[PDB]
Amino acid sequence: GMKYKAAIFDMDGTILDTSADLTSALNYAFEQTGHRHDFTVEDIKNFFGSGVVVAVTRALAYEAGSSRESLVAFGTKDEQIPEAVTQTEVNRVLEVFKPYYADHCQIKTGPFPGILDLMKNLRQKGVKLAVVSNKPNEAVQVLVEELFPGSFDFALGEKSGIRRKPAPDMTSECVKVLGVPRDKCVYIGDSEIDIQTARNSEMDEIAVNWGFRSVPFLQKHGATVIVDTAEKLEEAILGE
Ligand SMILES: [Cl-]
Ligand code: NA
Repeated sequence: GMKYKAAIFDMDGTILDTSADLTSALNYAFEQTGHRHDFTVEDIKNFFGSGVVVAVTRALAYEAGSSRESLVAFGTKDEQIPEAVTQTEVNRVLEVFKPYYADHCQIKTGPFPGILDLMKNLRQKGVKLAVVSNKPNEAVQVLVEELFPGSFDFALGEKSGIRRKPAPDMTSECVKVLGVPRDKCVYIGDSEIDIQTARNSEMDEIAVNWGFRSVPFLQKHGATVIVDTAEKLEEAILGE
């Protein structure tokens, strides 16, 4: 048999090392709109995961003095968004950030060590491969085409009018195309949103430690299999 006939990957922090380009683009957008613009890569790892609206909302709150802890619940029913932060301002920053990022998403960005080999090896073992990401779709499509041509059976990022992860909708779009039962799918990602997306899609999940959340964070948030190399991730997907 096969443990999993389909492996569905998040992009940021999982298959692509994106934090530098995200940082540069966020700081550009902030500067262009009159805000502080000295965010670090570590800041960006706390902002992204839940889509660009939540990411900019988090970044604006952080500029306003919010703790890193407080940012986690942004995008959830328990969010405590400071009165300093408005969606109107979020949208004004995004107007610069989205196109800038799209045009600058492949400067420092590449695959993590081992990932190209992983994809080759999994396809050789007959596993279907997909990307489902909260990165805007336009940037997802460019990156897959340039860095992973012919690798994926399906690739989708966030689009207006379709719910972001951890709603099941985007992964259900993937499941439909791949034609694999959910019990033969595994979702692979670096955050709590990936943990939730898997559960909401009635499939198993593997967490990676080379992305935007720490191991103690992932454990706190319900990760059960956590791997720290691409080889170990291959073994997890194959059940070896
Ligand atoms: Cl995101
Ligand atoms: Na991610």
